[PDB]
Amino acid sequence: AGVMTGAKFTQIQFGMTRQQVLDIAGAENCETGGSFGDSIHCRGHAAGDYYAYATFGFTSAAADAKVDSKSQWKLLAPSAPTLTLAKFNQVTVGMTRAQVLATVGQGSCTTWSEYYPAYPSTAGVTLSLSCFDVDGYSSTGFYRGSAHLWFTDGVLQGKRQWDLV
Amino acid sequence: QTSAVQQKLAALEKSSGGRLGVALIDTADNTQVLYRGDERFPMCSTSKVMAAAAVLKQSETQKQLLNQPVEIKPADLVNYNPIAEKHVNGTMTLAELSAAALQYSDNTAMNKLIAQLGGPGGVTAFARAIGDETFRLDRTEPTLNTAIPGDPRDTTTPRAMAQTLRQLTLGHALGETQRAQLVTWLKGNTTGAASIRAGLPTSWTVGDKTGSGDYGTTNDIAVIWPQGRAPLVLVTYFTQPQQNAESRRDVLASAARIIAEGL
Repeated sequence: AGVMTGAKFTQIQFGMTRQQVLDIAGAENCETGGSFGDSIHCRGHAAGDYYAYATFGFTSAAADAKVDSKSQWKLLAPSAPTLTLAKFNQVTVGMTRAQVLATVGQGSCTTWSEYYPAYPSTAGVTLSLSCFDVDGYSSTGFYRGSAHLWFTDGVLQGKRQWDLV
Repeated sequence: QTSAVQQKLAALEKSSGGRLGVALIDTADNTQVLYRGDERFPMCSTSKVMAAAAVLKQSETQKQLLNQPVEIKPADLVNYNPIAEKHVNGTMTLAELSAAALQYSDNTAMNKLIAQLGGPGGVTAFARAIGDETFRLDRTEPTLNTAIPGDPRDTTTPRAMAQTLRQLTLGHALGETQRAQLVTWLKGNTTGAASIRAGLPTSWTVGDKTGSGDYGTTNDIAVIWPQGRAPLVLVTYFTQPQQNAESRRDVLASAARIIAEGL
């Protein structure tokens, strides 16, 4: 098909230029402007009420700006999801990302959004992870047991779960 | 023929293995063609039209409401929020949240509209205020999309939704400026290319809102401006018996092709 994919999302790197993003994503998949501002938004397969997608944010509107933000929905699948409600309840704010992953399972999560507000400095990096129980991830419809875990500077600031058992 | 529309809608429904609901209002002569027009269907994301309209109605009295900044916090992100996530730890206005709910089906945006209205009951109370006694929004995103057969939560009928969409986009349920705002947003929808729009003449202008949920529920509601005749309103609802059924935007496009032959 050649639409936006998780492989392409992983290939696109923080620091890349707009033209690099377009080349890797496939320009026909992508758009800018409108509600996306100077970000580049690239669509994949149909999912939910709207396509799997990536959104790439840039340090400025300049043609030479760099990727400072990556967000994706239904492009990445967890490698070995093992999240449970019991495991989720052991997570606590103030844990590092490594501590969270050791609690919920190293392969339970995907990166929902990752943003460097001072790129190339990593100070203030925000990270949203989506984590899934063994049968929770879906690339096309609703999750069947999932959690949102959000971090600043690698430290958990909050969490929410839906339908974990 | 009129008979062909009914036979072909029934054949489409049968071949799809689901339950199809259609309502087409022709405002030239106040006619309305129905298929399961009085059966309830899960609205899923099409309910965002009524939430945005209810906030528009509020802005007729609170005249600066659409410019109110609303904080977007990580805790507000749900499962799907492509515009809100761009503004997390910042603000969006209620106008931006309305547009995001309508044009991208952003679920955080929808929940901010619902919260502004005092809960799902605020959306439903607005429906009652404009004479819709059928519509009911009972839950927030994402659970309003569970689409359980026989569950009346978050349902309406094709007849009721076509009438209400007509009043909102072509009639006087809203002030003239608010009606223009709503129609502008709907004409800018980005989610509908494979649904009703894919079954209509390309020269016709369409404003629509899709919906999707469990039970392979696949919906679209549209206001349509053909060249050379009065506008139309078309509702296409589709849902299936298995909770994990795949969405079928192609069934809505087919329903649009079929019912347009009766014009």
